Amino acid sequence: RTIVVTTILESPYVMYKKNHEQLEGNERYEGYCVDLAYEIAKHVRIKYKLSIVGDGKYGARDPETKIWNGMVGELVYGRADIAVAPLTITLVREEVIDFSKPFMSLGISIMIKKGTPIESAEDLAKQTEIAYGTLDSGSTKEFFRRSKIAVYEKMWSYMKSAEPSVFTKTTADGVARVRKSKGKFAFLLESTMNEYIEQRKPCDTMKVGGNLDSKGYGVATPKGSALGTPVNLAVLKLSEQGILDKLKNKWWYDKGEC
Amino acid sequence: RTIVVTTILESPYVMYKKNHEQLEGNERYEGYCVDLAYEIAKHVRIKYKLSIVGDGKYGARDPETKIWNGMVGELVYGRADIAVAPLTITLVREEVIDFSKPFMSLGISIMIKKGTPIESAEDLAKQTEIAYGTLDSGSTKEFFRRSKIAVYEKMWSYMKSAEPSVFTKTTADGVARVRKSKGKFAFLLESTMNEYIEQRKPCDTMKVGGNLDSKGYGVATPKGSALGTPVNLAVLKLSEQGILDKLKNKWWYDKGEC
Ligand SMILES: N[C@@H](Cn1cc(F)c(=O)[nH]c1=O)C(=O)O
Ligand SMILES: N[C@@H](Cn1cc(F)c(=O)[nH]c1=O)C(=O)O
Ligand SMILES: [Zn+2]
Ligand SMILES: [Zn+2]
Repeated sequence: RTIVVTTILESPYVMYKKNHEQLEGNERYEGYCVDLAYEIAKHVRIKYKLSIVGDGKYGARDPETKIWNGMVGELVYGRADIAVAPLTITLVREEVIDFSKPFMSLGISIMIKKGTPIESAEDLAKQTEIAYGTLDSGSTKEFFRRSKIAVYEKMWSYMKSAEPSVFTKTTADGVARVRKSKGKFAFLLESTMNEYIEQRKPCDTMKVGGNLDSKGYGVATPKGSALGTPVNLAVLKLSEQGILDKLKNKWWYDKGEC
Repeated sequence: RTIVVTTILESPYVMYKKNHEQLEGNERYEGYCVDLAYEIAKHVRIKYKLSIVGDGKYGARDPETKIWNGMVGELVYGRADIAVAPLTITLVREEVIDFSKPFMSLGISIMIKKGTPIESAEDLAKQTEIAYGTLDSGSTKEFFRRSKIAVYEKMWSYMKSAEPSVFTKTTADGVARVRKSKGKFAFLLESTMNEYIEQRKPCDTMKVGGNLDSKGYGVATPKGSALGTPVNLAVLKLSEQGILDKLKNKWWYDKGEC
């Protein structure tokens, strides 16, 4: 009866409230996805419990062990009824889970430290003085592993074999490494996170270029779940009433410290 | 065995080839959607026949007669197996047909004649000297009919009752009326068309402002069609290989005459 909503700690989507550690259940969290889960549950009329995924990963299938980890895995093996998160709608995932139409548009972007002499993906691919990496084990990393485009083929070639590891267990680790690297590390991350950080102190980073691709986040359910339909109509409705567009403004630009 | 693909005459999506009238079948057409239909059929492995919808409408349900017209209607009553077109993924439609994940992102934008003193939706709503309208009987018109947002409520109020009719049987009629109106008519149309025109002679129009909303075009099939799944995976695949992104460039920016 109570729906398990799997989710991940990623700002500004799901974040601990100023005084969690002092609260319980869904009270402990806040963010875009928290508000979104709340809206969806209201229109779908369910009680739900937010659960932060254990391994803190998004979802990939190990090639040797064939097992799905992360949020996707929680759905695939039934431990979660629905994931509300910045979960990218990719082809491999859609074969094993279900996705609503996107609730947010985005694309892979480049985040530099202010004053870095990089404007584009080519600017980065045609040099070695500035290191650059991506979040680990996610759709951004995969974008490059798979690309058949010259420049992205160049980039994946550099990153795939870079010492130390240019990937990062987390978004914050990439951001941190951009801030601490005196303009000698560009981070490749999804435009939405990039845009969020750009409005946070010490306001020393910035989005350069246009996006490398296009894609969306979907609310995801297990393949064949009875919840799939209501959930999709719910997201579309929130879209049509401007809600998503009201929620984006709130967590990105009103929280803006610059 | 041969799949009927319903479609509409809308540039640059589906357009007559320089010397149709002299050709037959799918040969008569070209455009983004023609290339897209072709790609999809290749991965789904079907022979198909392109059909331009009779009434030249997108799809709405008459309130008195309860009947669906346009491309949607062709799917709903089985005369078409799949629509490949600039068909907006809206809530009311998704209740009766099926939609792939979006193959293109867009939003309602404002198209002025160069030099018009309008930058935004508020700029337009706070005056009466410049008329402004929308395509008729489509999701853009509906966006305003439904909006609960002050400024859009103002705008729909003006348009709903404007003499002569500010709506337009067609995109081209709106564009034409913008070009012939000496900066006394702004056209409200989807960003993608707006962007296309902006790069066409006599290059006397331009997109002003940001978009009023967000949404996508989906490839649509009848509700429950066995084709729904293959089609969705196909669109996602084309996305991941950069195809859609190769096709956008081709019909928008390489055809560019400015
Ligand atoms: N949403 C992603 C995960 N994810 C998040 C990021 F912020 C990012 O830069 N890259 C990435 O893959 C996908 O679902 O794996
Ligand atoms: N794609 C639309 C139709 N459509 C097209 C336009 F170019 C436009 O400006 N407005 C609109 O509603 C929907 O599916 O009705
Ligand atoms: Zn804490
Ligand atoms: Zn002709």
